[PDB]
Amino acid sequence: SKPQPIAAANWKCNGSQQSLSELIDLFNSTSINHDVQCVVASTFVHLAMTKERLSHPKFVIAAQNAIAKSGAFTGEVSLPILKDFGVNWIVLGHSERRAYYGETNEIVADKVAAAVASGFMVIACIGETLQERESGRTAVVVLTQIAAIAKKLKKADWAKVVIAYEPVWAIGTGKVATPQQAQEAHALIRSWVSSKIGADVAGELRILYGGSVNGKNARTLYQQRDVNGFLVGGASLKPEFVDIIKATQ
Amino acid sequence: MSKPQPIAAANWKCNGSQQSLSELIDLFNSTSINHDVQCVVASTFVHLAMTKERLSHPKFVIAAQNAIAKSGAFTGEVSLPILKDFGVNWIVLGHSERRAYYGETNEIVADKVAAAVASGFMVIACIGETLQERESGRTAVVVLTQIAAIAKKLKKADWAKVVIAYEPVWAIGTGKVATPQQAQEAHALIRSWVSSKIGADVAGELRILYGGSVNGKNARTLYQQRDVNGFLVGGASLKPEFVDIIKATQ
Repeated sequence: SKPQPIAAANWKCNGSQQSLSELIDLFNSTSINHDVQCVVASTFVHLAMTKERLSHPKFVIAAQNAIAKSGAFTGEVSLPILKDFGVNWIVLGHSERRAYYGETNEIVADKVAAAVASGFMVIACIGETLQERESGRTAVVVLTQIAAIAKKLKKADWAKVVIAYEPVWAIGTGKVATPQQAQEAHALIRSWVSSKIGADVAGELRILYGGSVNGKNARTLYQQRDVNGFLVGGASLKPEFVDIIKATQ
Repeated sequence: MSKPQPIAAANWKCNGSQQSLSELIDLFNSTSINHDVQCVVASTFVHLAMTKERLSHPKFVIAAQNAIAKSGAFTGEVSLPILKDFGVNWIVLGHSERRAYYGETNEIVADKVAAAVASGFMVIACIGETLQERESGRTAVVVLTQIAAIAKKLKKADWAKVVIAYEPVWAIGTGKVATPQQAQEAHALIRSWVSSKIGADVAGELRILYGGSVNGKNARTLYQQRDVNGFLVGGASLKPEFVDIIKATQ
């Protein structure tokens, strides 16, 4: 099966003009032989330079967050502005936003619906914490997270959605996630989609692993039947990202 | 003191199109500004590049509408270090919208301000009381408390990089109207507070901007007020009328 995989770089709140230009030079000189969607999500400030310097056709740029409408919201950026600016991809509901910025399942769901409605390709993040994992609550939590989003879309909307599974429980907790655990979580997600939305949708849906990925463990990870790529953190700001992209063949 | 250099700051908020902003910047570049005035344009993060490249009027500087103190694992946000790297030296912090919708408390605002000043930025720090606080005769306590929070984190010398913006939150979208007298009154209390706690030298040089509802028709009367040193403009800043606002600071 395997739908087209995605290798998304989440630069988070980082980068210098010098540092990012160098990485982008690296990326533009990289030979990519397979069918893969590479995505670079830089901070808002760097969207301009990225759009101008990244010429590799296998790459697309995306934003790391947004609000649904323009208006009196000092400091924020809305979908319309992004769209006007030529951005067609966006990452929403990232664990960091859910944890530090008050984004609940419902707000995340509203942002996604708005994004899809506006023509964006969306990378919607989901994942359970240590506590929820240890109490055997993974299925309940993740499925609830996904149901929220689903509640707002039409079957056809799924074509623009990408699900990113973040093992929040394994991030900064001292716990290590295994490729098997990742696969288990992805399968649970896909099964749900198949049963609640449709097998056609489920068969085409890309589900990315958003845990700790590096050049060393990426291939092992992509090998699993339900892993369709990665939403990478730290490694994405390094040349090693190329290795990660290569691991999706 | 005679009045310090005034500031006319445009807070574009979450708005703008490449086309619309381009026209506006064209307008601004073609405007003659005779007096000593610092003009500031705070666009969304996305539009900083284009603003920085097209705004050539020597009287204008660009600014960000918000930031976090450090870089790191904070998806969606922008840090001071990044803005600095990008050549942005001015920033608006603690806006009422951020305080109301995005969890910014006096202390969070204070930390941001301090980090900003330490990084070499000129900061426009926003303060202001709500309807409820106003009606209960609590204006002085509230605004004074907000400023003290900021003050607790700076040293005398740091004040040279701070600009206070007074937002009459109680008059914003509440159906109430602020008058030039109420504005002057709020600004005067702030100044006296600075004079007493920080120093008179600091107080005479400190710019205190008015951030309520300002337009081309009421700007002049507001600027006339002894303690008003300029404006932090909302909706009118996305319009040609912003030019009238700048001229009123003469």
